[PDB]
Amino acid sequence: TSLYITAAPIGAVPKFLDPFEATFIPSFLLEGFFDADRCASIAADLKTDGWEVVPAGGRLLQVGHAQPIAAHFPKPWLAALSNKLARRIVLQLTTYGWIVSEQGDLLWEHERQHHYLPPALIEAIEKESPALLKNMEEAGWIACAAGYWQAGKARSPYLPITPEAITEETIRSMRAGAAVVHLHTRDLSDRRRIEIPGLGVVTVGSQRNQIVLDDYDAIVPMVKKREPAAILNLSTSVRGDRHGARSKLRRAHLKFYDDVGSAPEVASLSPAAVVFQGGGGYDNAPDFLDAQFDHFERVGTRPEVEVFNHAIVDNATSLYRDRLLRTGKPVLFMLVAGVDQYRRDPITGEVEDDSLIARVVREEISSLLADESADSHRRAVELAIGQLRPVVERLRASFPVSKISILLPGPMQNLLVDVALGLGLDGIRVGLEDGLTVNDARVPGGVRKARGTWEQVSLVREELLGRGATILTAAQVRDMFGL
Ligand SMILES: CC(C)(COP(=O)(O)OP(=O)(O)OC[C@H]1O[C@@H](n2cnc3c(N)ncnc32)[C@H](O)[C@@H]1OP(=O)(O)O)[C@@H](O)C(=O)NCCC(=O)NCCS[C@](C)(O)CC(=O)O
Ligand SMILES: O=C([O-])C(=O)[O-]
Ligand SMILES: [Co+2]
Repeated sequence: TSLYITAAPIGAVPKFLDPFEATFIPSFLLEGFFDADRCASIAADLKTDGWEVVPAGGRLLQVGHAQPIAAHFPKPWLAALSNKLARRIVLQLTTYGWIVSEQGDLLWEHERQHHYLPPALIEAIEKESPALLKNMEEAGWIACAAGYWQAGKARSPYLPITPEAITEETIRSMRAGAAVVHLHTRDLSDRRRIEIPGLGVVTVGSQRNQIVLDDYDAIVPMVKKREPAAILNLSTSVRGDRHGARSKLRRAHLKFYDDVGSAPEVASLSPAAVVFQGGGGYDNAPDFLDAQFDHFERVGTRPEVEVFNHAIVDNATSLYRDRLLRTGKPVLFMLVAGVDQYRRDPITGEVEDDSLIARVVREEISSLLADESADSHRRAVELAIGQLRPVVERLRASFPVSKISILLPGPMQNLLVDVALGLGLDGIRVGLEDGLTVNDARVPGGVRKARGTWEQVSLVREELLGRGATILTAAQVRDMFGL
């Protein structure tokens, strides 16, 4: 039993959160120091960036954020709470860059901070433990009036979005055990600093998923200089930018890199429209795909078939089969399990479920994971394997020389190892692209923000080794895939 781990550090969806910026803007400073039109302008800019309106009742911990006009949260405090509340608090504070100590306490290890918790969280605390709320207030958590909150929804203070940060995370993820690194770039050109009197500076920006050629011209040679073994897997997705679905840009990063003596080893390829139930998908038309295949074959790049849906299973195993065989064996597949998908009827325009794990069953799996019992967990595993099994069998039957991996969205990654071994898969993918958390038994609630994709790689490797599995390295993977 040999598996290879894929690291996916960036992706399309999550965003970077600067743990040192303000996370609360009181309405009084905003309305107080701007004309109604520029006040409405900033407020609109903040909402776009994910800031949300909150009433009075929040608590703010501010230290050293002086704009004139305890960094501890101990385990016994979290232990006073239900597991759900403790988890909300731990996730919120680790999103803000607090860490879990070896004793299971939360700790902020810097001298300045501006960290806010919403009225709904505080009300929940007041109801479970008035003594805790008093303890927080004694530690310097102060009552707030209405204003604006940066939740950090799908955010992480460890998300790499620049060539330097991405190179570094790629290197750490490889040294932690990953053989393949799947990459995205982000467009950071719309970043503005908004200055608010009494508060300081808040930076806004979309961090939009986008193929950025200059970023790759930097990242690709930078990675290969330090870790020439790296098997780079470049995203060709235009999620977010659905107008670019036919564009040459979706293969322009897949070139021979002079500094490196090679084209990227791997690139994603989805042989059908990808229509997220959550919204924001992108087309992959037959004429576009023909051009992608011609190009991969020319520059020596192996497609990774992204199995988002049944349309793709069907297309890959019939029409595109010979093209996939031509681009090199083994043929590579990634099961995008747990992400709900539509298929659209082109004649009527109606959509129907086309997910690998049927939405109803995925919904059932998600509720089982929230019972958080071993019994429920077994059930969840059963259900996932049951949905995915025929897909895996179909792929195996059509491509006897193939490697299949699996990913799962954050709150489902507890299933990864069991499902992958249960299905006989060849590899597992983890990373901030898919999930932002790790389990940590030391802390109440047992869940916190991952310190990076490297950490998730390290945990999955560890769990795999204790199942007796063997982990392949990048050199082994490269040799055994002929890439
Ligand atoms: C967006 C992202 C990556 C966020 O991940 P996250 O870990 O935050 O999970 P999420 O479900 O969004 O969390 C929502 C709320 O639940 C809480 N929470 C998270 N984990 C929890 C846990 N273990 N226990 C209890 N609670 C947990 C969070 O705190 C959060 O709280 P709120 O409800 O108050 O906000 C994730 O959501 C996502 O979208 N994953 C899917 C990624 C994906 O689509 N990957 C496919 C890529 S395909 C490919 C290969 O890249 C193709 C190509 O590139 O061309
Ligand atoms: O990576 C993804 O989920 C995408 O952009 O298709
Ligand atoms: Co991706």
